[PDB]
Amino acid sequence: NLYFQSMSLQGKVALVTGASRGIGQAIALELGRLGAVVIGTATSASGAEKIAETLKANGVEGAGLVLDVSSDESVAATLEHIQQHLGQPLIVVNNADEWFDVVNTNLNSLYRLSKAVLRGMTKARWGRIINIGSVVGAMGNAGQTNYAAAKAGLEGFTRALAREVGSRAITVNAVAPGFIDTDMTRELPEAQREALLGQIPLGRLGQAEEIAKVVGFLASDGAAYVTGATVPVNGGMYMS
Amino acid sequence: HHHHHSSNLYFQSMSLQGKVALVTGASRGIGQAIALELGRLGAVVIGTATSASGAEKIAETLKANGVEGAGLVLDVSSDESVAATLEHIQQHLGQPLIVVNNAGITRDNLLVRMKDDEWFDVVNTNLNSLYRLSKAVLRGMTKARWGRIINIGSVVGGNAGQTNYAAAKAGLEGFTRALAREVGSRAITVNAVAPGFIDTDMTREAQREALLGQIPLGRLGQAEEIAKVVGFLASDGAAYVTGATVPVNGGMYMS
Amino acid sequence: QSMSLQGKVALVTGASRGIGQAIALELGRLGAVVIGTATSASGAEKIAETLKANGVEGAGLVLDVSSDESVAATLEHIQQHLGQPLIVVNNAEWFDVVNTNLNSLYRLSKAVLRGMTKARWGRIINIGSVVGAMGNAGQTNYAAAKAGLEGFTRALAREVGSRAITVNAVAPGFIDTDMTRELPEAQREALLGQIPLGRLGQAEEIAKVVGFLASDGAAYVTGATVPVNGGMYMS
Amino acid sequence: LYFQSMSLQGKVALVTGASRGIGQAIALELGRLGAVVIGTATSASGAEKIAETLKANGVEGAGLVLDVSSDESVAATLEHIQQHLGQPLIVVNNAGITVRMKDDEWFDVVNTNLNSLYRLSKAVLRGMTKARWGRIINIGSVVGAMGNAGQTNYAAAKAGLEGFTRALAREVGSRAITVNAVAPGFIDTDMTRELPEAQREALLGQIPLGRLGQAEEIAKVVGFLASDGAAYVTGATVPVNGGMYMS
Ligand SMILES: COc1ccccc1NC(=O)N1CCCc2ccccc21
Ligand SMILES: COc1ccccc1NC(=O)N1CCCc2ccccc21
Repeated sequence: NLYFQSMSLQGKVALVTGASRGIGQAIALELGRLGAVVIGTATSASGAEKIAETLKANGVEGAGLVLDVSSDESVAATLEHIQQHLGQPLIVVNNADEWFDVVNTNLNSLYRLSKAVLRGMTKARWGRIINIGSVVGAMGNAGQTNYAAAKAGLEGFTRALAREVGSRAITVNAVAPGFIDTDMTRELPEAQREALLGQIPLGRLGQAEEIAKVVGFLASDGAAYVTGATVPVNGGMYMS
Repeated sequence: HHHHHSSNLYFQSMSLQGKVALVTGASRGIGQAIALELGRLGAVVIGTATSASGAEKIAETLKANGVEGAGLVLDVSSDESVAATLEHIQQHLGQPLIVVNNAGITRDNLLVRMKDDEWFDVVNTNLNSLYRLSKAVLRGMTKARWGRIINIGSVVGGNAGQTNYAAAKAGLEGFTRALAREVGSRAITVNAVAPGFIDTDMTREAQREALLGQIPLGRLGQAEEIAKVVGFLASDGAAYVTGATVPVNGGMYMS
Repeated sequence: QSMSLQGKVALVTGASRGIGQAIALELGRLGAVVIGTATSASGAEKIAETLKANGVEGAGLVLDVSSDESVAATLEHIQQHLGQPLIVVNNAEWFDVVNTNLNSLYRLSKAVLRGMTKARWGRIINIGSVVGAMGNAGQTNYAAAKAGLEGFTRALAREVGSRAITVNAVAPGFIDTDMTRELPEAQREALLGQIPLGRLGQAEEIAKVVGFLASDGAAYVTGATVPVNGGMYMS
Repeated sequence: LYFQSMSLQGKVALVTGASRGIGQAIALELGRLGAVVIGTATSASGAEKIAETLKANGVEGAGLVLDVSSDESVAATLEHIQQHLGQPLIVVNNAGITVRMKDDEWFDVVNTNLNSLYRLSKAVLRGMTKARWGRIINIGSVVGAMGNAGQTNYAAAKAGLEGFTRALAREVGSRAITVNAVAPGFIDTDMTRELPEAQREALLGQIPLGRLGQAEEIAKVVGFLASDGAAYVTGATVPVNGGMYMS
């Protein structure tokens, strides 16, 4: 029995918002790889369709749905639709001067969705909520301001919610990417990329998959005592 | 008085692929659990203790659980003990590329040498031991261009307990982050795990029920729940995580 | 007198009692013209009375920081009759509470920034909430509010720095006020046990920090949250 | 007798590392506020310069030779101050041991520094304990280089200092001794002055205030921390960095 525990997710339903591209897509595939039934979502019908195509292409059971996390109606309706056709999602991954509005809107959406999925986790007496922070999204001071503020909001939010729902054996954690190989870093020249790399002790951009593996671990039974945590996944580049 | 006690299925969990792992403080509790989890994942595990009987218990446990490796005597406060043990491991087993520092300078170690007992002396001596051992294992990780160093914080024990616990945690976070920066370019990750209140032979002493009230999950953590995190940090999937301190405390945060 | 605020106009919200009152008096003591605010006309009148009683020039006003109209109107009133306030002190379901609070900081801060921008000088100082609430809910709400305030203050500081406007915060621990003075003896005794100084802080001890942050000597301090808690750190 | 907000009349203050820059500024600010100031250096010429400056600015006190790495130097200097001046109840630790800098240097520097804080702090606590009043104030090191090594070393030093200051504050609180820290960012020094026009202008871009801090701006904070008005502040690290936060 030493070599035999689940670190797998057979029998679980997972909702991953923002799953059509990059980090979200990678998360969807990693959870599927681990045996979950995955519902990935996008804000558009073509994005939802791409998700279903990808899942099937990689042999993952589940679906692609349209979801707008800013809308109570969209949230309520989508969950009803998942409950009827697939079951309650017990693993939920929120991937979906301006800094204030962005961060405030983001955190209101986490709260809206998190609240909505908690009834079913409460009823199962088990759950995993995992919040994905935003990747370093611009090179100057505005980028650092926005990135740091978003991270701080996410850390405080995640910690509070973890406290609120702990007695129900629901964990609530966050993953805080640094510079990841996605479309903002892809659009810098070789010289600027290598200069950014000089701030990163590992000397390379992170892969989407490297975010997904952490999320996969946080979703497992082995991470059951981890809650209210924000795991930084940034190759050693710390910016706050 | 022997100080070196060594010890057809293919398990899907064996991702640590014959890698050699050194886990200090492995005779008991969290350390023992870490040794077993790394073995479960297919590493060759060298667990250490400060005594020959502890080293023997480690070898006995490893064999009992089907893990290849050994139990050794190691004093992390001593340059000689460190140098010698590593040379011994290199000759007989290979270079350890996964290193887990769980062995902490006790209060009672300093006290026998007649240096002071205060938070300062404890934390300073502890962090000097992490540095000593970490430096020693870095030559072989540098040469392999791969490595994992993972530092285990101390479990929660009045105000003196809170002072010492909080100072130790802050030292560990700053230390781990700095060392991660220093060795990053070599694809060596350096991380920490910060336990909260964990079920060990020390805990079970009304106070229990009060303590649990500070823990959102309403229960003590299991040694195994620490070990799983350490195991993940050691994996290829945690390759972009470095300089991090993962708290494993059921939601109880004490600064 | 490097601590002089002679010639400056200061707006201190929530000034009719406790920490807010103490802040209003400390800034006046340092020579500012102080406009203190409350949510009611009788509160505004108490503020004017107190100021006069302590020899401080300024006024008491009614202000609801949850309302764009109240904010706009009050600033217009102050600008006409007193001048632009260049020192602003914000003293006035965890989710809804913290979110609403931080929306109010933003609303007011934005509003006063036009005049600080035009003067190319400013001080914004945000006061966190005091410890003295029951159980886990009290700790949850307190910790979330503190983290929001730290992140908010740091971001805003970054946004407005180039204009020589500093933005800082003060994070009180267990302070002697009308809200804590009659907490049950068991919670009070527990709180004291967690405090290395072994005493509750005074309102004045918060006010002195705010006063220093408002001075020219604190000009290179920005985006900081100064904890004022006798050594009790709660996260 | 007298009673004022920022007055340090009647207090004796020990400021280590006082012969130049931030330390010198701190010594003068405390003197300005009425303290008797003992400033220290590691050399006789540095001690001389301190006495000369104090007298030039009308501050009572002295300049002493002190090696904070040495128990004997620490013991002896405190004896000397106790005999001739009185017990120092305000103590400001600015004295840190400063192809010259890589990212591996952090350990030895920070370890040596924090051992010296502890040594000195312990030594001055007997007199503060007996007076049932005290101020210990630790000064962090200024951002000391432009690359990753500079950030590594600076961040490590800041973290050590935060943890240290907070723990010591907890240990000595019941005695009405406060223990705080000041964490400078980029301050106007010979390290910022050496660097070319392009590097200077780039550096300032990381600082929201768009300028280097002055030594005096650090000294004003220290002065406030030393006052009776800061009596409920303890275990705090006040960052003084114009909005540039690196950890
Ligand atoms: C928070 O650090 C401490 C608090 C109380 C006692 C000792 C320490 N720190 C300490 O001994 N080291 C070891 C020396 C370099 C260092 C660098 C970053 C963090 C910790 C440390
Ligand atoms: C940690 O902060 C929170 C905890 C619980 C709910 C909301 C928040 N944060 C929050 O409302 N804002 C306001 C929105 C911009 C923001 C930026 C940095 C830190 C906090 C916040």
